[PDB]
Amino acid sequence: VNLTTRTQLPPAYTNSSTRGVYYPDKVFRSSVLHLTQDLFLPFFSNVTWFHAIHVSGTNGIKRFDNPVLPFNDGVYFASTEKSNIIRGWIFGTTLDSKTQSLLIVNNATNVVIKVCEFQFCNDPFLGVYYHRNNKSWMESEFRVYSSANNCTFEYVSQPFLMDLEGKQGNFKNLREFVFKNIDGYFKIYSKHTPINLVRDLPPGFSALEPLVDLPIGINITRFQTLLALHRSYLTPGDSSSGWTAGAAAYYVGYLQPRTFLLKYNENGTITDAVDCSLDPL
Amino acid sequence: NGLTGTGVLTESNKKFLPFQQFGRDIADTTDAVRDPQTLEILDITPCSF
Amino acid sequence: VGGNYNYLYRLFRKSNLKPFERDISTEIYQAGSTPCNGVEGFNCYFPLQS
Ligand SMILES: *[C@@H]1O[C@H](CO)[C@@H](O[C@@H]2O[C@H](CO)[C@@H](O)[C@H](O)[C@H]2NC(C)=O)[C@H](O)[C@H]1NC(C)=O
Ligand SMILES: *[C@@H]1O[C@H](CO)[C@@H](O)[C@H](O)[C@H]1NC(C)=O
Ligand SMILES: *[C@@H]1O[C@H](CO)[C@@H](O)[C@H](O)[C@H]1NC(C)=O
Ligand SMILES: *[C@@H]1O[C@H](CO)[C@@H](O)[C@H](O)[C@H]1NC(C)=O
Ligand SMILES: *[C@@H]1O[C@H](CO)[C@@H](O)[C@H](O)[C@H]1NC(C)=O
Ligand SMILES: *[C@@H]1O[C@H](CO)[C@@H](O)[C@H](O)[C@H]1NC(C)=O
Ligand SMILES: *[C@@H]1O[C@H](CO)[C@@H](O)[C@H](O)[C@H]1NC(C)=O
Ligand SMILES: *[C@@H]1O[C@H](CO)[C@@H](O)[C@H](O)[C@H]1NC(C)=O
Repeated sequence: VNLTTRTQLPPAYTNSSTRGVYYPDKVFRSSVLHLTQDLFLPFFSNVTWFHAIHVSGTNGIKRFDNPVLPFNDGVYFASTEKSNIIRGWIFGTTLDSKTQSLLIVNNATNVVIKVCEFQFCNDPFLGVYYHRNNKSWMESEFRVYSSANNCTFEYVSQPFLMDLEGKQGNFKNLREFVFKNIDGYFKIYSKHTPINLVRDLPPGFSALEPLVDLPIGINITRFQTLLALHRSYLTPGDSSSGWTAGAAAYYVGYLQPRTFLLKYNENGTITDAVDCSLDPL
Repeated sequence: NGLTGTGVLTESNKKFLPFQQFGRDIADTTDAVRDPQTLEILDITPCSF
Repeated sequence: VGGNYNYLYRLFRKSNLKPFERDISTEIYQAGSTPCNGVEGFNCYFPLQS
């Protein structure tokens, strides 16, 4: 499926006030100002804006926005959504079964992580279905890859139950991630906060905590994003099966080597920082 | 846990995150540690004054 | 007694590896300027050896 019935609009841009600070080590500190040098997202950097809006009253302005992006020394990722549309990512170089690649995805029951040789499709989406005879939402399709061979790393988590209702209103959850790849380790940091905004990236400060370090050991240059879409009695046809897709947006930034000054609270929480190369002050 | 020294141990009030084991001060010296068996926080103070 | 050939090693690569990284690709390596497009030949070599 290559998802026809799409418009073409120019990209949109934004900046990040003070987002992207993470804990540099695993040592407890209290009432101290500490200076470090590492890969950090520079303050007030240039951030590309992607969104998925599918209003049916505009006769086709529906857009999906899952392109291919480069991976230059780590990325910063943020998401604002209310209906659980973002699902995961794929990392690799050629993504054409001649090299290995990494997959992270959630399928409404459990999360899987795989380093395997994949033959990825051009439009790797998921899908949800809505029935009318009863009020319920269920998943129906999983179209990500064609084949998988030579498959080295594996991890599947314990089951859970997930809600798939298409809520109306404003955005409720903000989710942030930092990805890095050094010495054969894939490092992830995360932080979740609740918000009540509508159409922009909030400005503020939040510190990200370590989550996991995966020993995958691969060449990584490019990455995509995985999205879910809704289908119901809206003139099917698969490639143009009236696929209205919720509402969500996400943001991408790039890391660079910098020097920072970190402030540790009484209780070892990071509450402020200074970027030494932003301006002479 | 393989860290050697000498001092006096005393119960502490600071609380660690689940991924932290011991802490340092401005001089980068160890002043707190979590007991491996009973998950409690202890402080370390020098003996000579 | 006859000889064991199950163990393999790589012989040709375009660039050196980074620490703690692994590659298991089997693409044909080209030495001359003539393009390969598969089909090992005069200047095309199978990268792995036993
Ligand atoms: C979500 O993905 C998981 C992981 O593949 C699926 O769980 C596996 O399902 C297969 C087929 O029934 C079993 O052979 C495996 O044993 C399952 N994994 C585990 C760890 O038990 C799960 O079915 C998927 N769910 C949906 C809704 O697609
Ligand atoms: C989608 O477009 C690509 C473009 O190369 C094409 O190869 C593919 O066959 C198209 N759709 C599918 C899933 O067959
Ligand atoms: C960052 O974006 C905000 C929001 O419009 C703006 O007020 C501010 O001037 C921007 N900063 C820079 C350095 O562009
Ligand atoms: C940086 O952001 C500005 C603000 O709109 C934009 O005009 C410019 O194109 C961005 N830089 C790049 C390289 O796209
Ligand atoms: C709701 O109905 C669909 C088909 O219309 C069915 O597949 C699903 O199991 C039902 N869910 C219930 C009864 O909870
Ligand atoms: C990779 O896959 C090919 C074909 O699937 C196989 O011949 C080869 O032995 C595999 N290599 C490894 C290391 O699994
Ligand atoms: C540390 O936590 C305690 C509660 O356990 C709280 O009373 C105190 O104000 C906190 N100190 C800060 C926020 O630095
Ligand atoms: C990593 O990938 C790039 C892009 O294919 C390649 O040029 C580079 O040589 C690779 N790194 C190593 C160590 O081979």
